[PDB]
Amino acid sequence: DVLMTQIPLSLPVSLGDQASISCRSSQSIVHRNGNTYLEWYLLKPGQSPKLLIYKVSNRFSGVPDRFSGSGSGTDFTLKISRVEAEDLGVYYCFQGSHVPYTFGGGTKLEIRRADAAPTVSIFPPSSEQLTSGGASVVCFLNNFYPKDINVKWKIDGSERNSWTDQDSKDSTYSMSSTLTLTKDEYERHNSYTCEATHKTSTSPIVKSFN
Amino acid sequence: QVQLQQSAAELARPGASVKMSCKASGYSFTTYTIHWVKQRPGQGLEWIGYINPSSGYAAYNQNFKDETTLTADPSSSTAYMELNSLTSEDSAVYYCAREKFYGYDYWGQGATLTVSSAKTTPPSVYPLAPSMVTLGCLVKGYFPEPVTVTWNSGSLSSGVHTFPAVLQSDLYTLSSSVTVPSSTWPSQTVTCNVAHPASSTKVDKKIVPR
Ligand SMILES: [Cl-]
Repeated sequence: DVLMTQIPLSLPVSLGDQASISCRSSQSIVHRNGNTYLEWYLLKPGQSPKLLIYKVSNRFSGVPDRFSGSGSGTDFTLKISRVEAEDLGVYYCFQGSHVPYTFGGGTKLEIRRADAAPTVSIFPPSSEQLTSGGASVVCFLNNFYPKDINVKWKIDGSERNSWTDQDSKDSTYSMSSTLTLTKDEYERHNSYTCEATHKTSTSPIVKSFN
Repeated sequence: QVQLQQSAAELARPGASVKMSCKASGYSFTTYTIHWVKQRPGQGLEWIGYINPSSGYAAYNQNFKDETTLTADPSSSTAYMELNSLTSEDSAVYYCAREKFYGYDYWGQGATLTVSSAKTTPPSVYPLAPSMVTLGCLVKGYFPEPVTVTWNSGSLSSGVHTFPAVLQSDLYTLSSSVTVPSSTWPSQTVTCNVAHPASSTKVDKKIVPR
């Protein structure tokens, strides 16, 4: 099989800068008919793959002209000039010359923006869930950068997670932390605390509820 | 209007078979080949095979040929992928895509296959209520993936953050949030709409101010 090696694994880039992704095949991908069926696809979060480039260097209809492809034989490059926030996601090269057709490992393009402190919110169990017989306290940490963040759950002072992809609008991250416990254990405590420690602020961002 | 319509979610038992469909419309079905691509969380994209509806020829990735059969019915413009001898390793999102001249230009929406003996369980949908105000709904205790969430039947799209599901005790839990201006809620009603295709269930939860 033709192995497609993609570099880099992760590509952080500031808005307006250029970006380059490389793809190297373990053997030539020149078809018998003389064509090189090397394609580039973009997988945006929650969407089906999108064709960007076909036959090494040909831009697919509707693709912005800031995308370009080049290369030959075994070495190929996807170039993005003046990166925009809508460009984030996972880029794949693909060879369609030799069966079995094979994809590269993927490159996750991430937008590098200014550091942003998360907006923290805490939510008690609703009435309906309480009737059911469980108790979930929900904490949203929305619109922060960069992705790394710490969350701590404390019940009455004593200690006790889902990450979104990067947002295509403002290049921020969001995270949800859900503390699940029994209704009986929930009824016998008072204060519930969700602490958010981020690279932005020195002091933790605490949100509690009675 | 070229469209490849799949089905969002299939659940199948270990050792059984499943036959997934890709209904093409908007073009001459026999003139393009239909390919199948597998996306398993930690394995990139994998090409499964293609079927040429004009000739009837199906080409297979030899790694899956003993568990895969591709067919096409021109009279209904539908391509099919049948997987046999299913294992948990086969759980993944599967796409169909058409191609002829410029690679994979149109793609199906993807079909999430889960291989498990567990029963289908619809989610419980709970409202999450408290300048800018964040609301949400908690989609708890469902199986299998996926669920889709909109707000106000899709009319409320800006300011939404839907979080990936977490698996605990063999059930999935997801949360979605929407941030709104205070002057509109609860004057203008806000409803979270949840769909669980595997159980064919839809739930509309109004977020009451209390
Ligand atoms: Cl094509």
